[PDB]
Amino acid sequence: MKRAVITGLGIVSSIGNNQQEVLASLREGRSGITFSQELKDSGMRSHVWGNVKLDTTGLIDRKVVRFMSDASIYAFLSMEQAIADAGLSPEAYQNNPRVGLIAGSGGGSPRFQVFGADAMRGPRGLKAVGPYVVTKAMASGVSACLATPFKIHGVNYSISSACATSAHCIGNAVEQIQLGKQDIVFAGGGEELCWEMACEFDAMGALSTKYNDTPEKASRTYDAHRDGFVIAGGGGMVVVEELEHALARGAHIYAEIVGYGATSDGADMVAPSGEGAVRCMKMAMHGVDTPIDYLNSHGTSTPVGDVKELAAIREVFGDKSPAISATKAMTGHSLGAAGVQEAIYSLLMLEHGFIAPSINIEELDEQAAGLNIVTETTDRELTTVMSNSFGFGGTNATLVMRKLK
Amino acid sequence: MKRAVITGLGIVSSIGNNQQEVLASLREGRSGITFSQELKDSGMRSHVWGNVKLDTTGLIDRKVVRFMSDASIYAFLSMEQAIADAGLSPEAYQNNPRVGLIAGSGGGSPRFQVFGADAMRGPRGLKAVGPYVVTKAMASGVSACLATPFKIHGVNYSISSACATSAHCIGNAVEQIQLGKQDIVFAGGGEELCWEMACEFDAMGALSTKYNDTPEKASRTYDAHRDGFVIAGGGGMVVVEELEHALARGAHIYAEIVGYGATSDGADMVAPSGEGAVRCMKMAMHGVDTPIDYLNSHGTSTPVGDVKELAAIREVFGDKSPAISATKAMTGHSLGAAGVQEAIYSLLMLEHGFIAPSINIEELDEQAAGLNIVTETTDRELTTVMSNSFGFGGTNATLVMRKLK
Amino acid sequence: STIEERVKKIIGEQLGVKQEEVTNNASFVEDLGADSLDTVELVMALEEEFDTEIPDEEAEKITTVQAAIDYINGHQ
Amino acid sequence: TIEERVKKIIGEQLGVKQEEVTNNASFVEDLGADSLDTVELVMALEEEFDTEIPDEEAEKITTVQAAIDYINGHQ
Ligand code: NA
Ligand code: NA
Repeated sequence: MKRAVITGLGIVSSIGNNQQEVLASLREGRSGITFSQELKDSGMRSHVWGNVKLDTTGLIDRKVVRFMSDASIYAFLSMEQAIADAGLSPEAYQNNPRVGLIAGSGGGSPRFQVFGADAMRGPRGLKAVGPYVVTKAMASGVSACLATPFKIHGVNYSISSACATSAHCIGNAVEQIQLGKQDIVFAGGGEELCWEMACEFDAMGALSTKYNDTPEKASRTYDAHRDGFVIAGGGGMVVVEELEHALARGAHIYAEIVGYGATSDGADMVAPSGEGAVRCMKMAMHGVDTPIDYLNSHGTSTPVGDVKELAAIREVFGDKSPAISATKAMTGHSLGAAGVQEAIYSLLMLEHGFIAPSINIEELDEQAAGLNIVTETTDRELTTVMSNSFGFGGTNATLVMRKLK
Repeated sequence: MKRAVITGLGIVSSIGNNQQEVLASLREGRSGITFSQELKDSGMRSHVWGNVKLDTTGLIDRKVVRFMSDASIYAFLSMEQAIADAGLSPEAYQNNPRVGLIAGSGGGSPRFQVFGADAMRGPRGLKAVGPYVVTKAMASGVSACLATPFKIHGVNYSISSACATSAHCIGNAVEQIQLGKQDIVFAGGGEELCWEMACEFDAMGALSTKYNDTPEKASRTYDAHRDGFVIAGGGGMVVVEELEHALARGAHIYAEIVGYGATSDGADMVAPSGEGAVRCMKMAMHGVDTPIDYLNSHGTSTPVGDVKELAAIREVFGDKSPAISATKAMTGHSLGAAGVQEAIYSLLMLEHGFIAPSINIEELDEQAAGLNIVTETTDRELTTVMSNSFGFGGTNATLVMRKLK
Repeated sequence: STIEERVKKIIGEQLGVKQEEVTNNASFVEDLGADSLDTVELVMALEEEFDTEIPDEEAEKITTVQAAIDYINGHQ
Repeated sequence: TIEERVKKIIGEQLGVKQEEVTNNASFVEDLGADSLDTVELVMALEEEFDTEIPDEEAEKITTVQAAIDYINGHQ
């Protein structure tokens, strides 16, 4: 079926507000994690987060931003970046039935849902709620708030799958290209960062709490004393495009999406099964005739998750030794935004010929032995890379990206 | 190319807790709308809703329901019904890589996000939140909370697209069959019903407020004095199955999904453009060599939307416009669950040979003249039927369903 | 600031138009691009700015910059 | 009746009869609790005995006995 390539990207993350800043951070092994007075004041045990360090004031026109929560703001700015990076102008991507948008968040906007309820219960009631809460807080906010101002006429919806959300968005976009239904699909996602959402993760015991005095050390995938993930916010967007369309306009092509896995554990609600991830990686590799050179693991820095993913990798690859690194040790876990952001990190590694380090491994977990886990920035000519994303509910996604020719 | 059929239904709705109850309500033109003391007490102007008339307490095993909000409960009960209706034993659909689930909600759980925030800010703080709010409130709750206990091993995610949500879920399920990636995909969705969500629609002026003393007359699509939609909750699920797989196991087949349209207005965030809907219907009708016998309009009972959709129908069909009815005048608007519920109403009409009435048209809108809006239950042999679902953000879905052989 | 300046500031910020477009004759809908949601929010923002409560019947008539100025001047 | 309602709490949390709940019964190894169950069970105990159990002392409640320590160890 039709071939799908990535012709542009955009990103707003804890480790940079565009792809140049992100690339520099990845090369440096730079942490995006800071101390959060907001989280501490809410009463949480985790006081660290991967925050977007950007003043978004006035970056989006009034009539457009009035509808938006932070997830949509981050995604919109990422999409602006990706459009420019792809070389596309309005006559090409606007009012075009062959151009679509698939982009999601894991949680919508907990902040604005709580704002709405608080305003309704306040002394001014309905008049304090205002008319913009539904578009901010609805699950499809990220797609709705972007498809409308960018004049998208093709597909328009959100995929949501917890921490796999934006990976499934990319995979779905590839399917649209494969089915011949669209020439271009903008795919990715966003996630807000706020105590309203983060405290529920703390109440599960899922967040790091032992390292608040040293925030850059708290996210530490594969370290023996990891104690949960560091929550993060941000956005990302990639331009998924049919190959011949891209070639005909002289597009810059980062990579071909040569594999997409999507599977289900059917087992535990919050812990991975392993065989689900194995099937997902294998699905993404079916028909790919080159080895995986680099694997961006989902690797969130939880006791429960990190090593289960490694065992799955061992089963998939055996004696082959794909280089592995967990960029969340630098970036934190941006939830619904994580998949697209990690796809972008992997594309940058592919495009610029290096492996970003898996940082903060002070004592390697005993069960993480025997794998090529890269802990120092390593220059290398990569050809094929893989990125895993998994989520609560046993949902799994894998993307495989490969240089063209 | 692979063909997709529907082999099983399940539904929990304001007009019935299974397909037999729903069938009777549809034939009787019976309203599901009641007065809501909860909405009135919250300070809203709209005091009417389409509530599920079922106490769900204790109907789902404690260890499964601990993760679930109401959207997931309604969808889960619907999926149990659909599995039984399709004649699928656990061995036939569980632990099977070629069996998936795509089901969503429009809003996750406003109730439990607000619960979590209220608890965190109360005297016990984190200890009052507990460990289950994330799975209740996350946007993928409906897929995650079902794929796990039902042992689903294939695709597992949610599509969200405001009021088009579950229609897009069904469409994406069809695509999975067409790509040859799955043999069965359970598709549908659910939506909770609560003031936490409903008050934000009232704040937009989107809900009916002039008919609180006569709840069953408030939802009145195409009536000249309609004044907003009536909010509803519930769930629905359909079994989407590849045709040869269904024939080989002797499945009962309701209909083939012969068309699926998905488009974007790229225009107004809350008001439909019309040309988006025209393209959506045309996309769903492409290659369908039979006329549409019955059209289940999206028809929400808003001044803005009802006749924009009729103008789109006129443009698509010309003088040969199909019989039309708006079942939301009976059921209210269950938001994320609307698409699958209307697919099911349409399938029952197709299976039992009748058109359900468009009720409460006391004075037909001036712009609705010259059409065939059916206002009394009408027995008729239908062969091909169409259902529209539209949402905020300019998102459009159309499904076309046709009897086999 | 004066009532007129405060009203015009609110209108321009709410509707995303430059001050030079917010002339006293201008209609929110026909001249300044307001939709139905903008109308809700604009009444809300005037109520907050001037610590006043505008009945729906009165608010329905506030369709121009001058109408808003006149109302706020007449209801202190 | 401290025993009775503690068994009821544990059994509604986990789905176990009063008899299944023994002094030596393990929430995890005998009564099927996962980590989220354990969080909720500490919650439910704090509600009944109107006490606040710190993370450090909560982490050591693992059978009926480790928690009987609170119910009547303090009250
Ligand atoms: Na990854
Ligand atoms: Na419909």
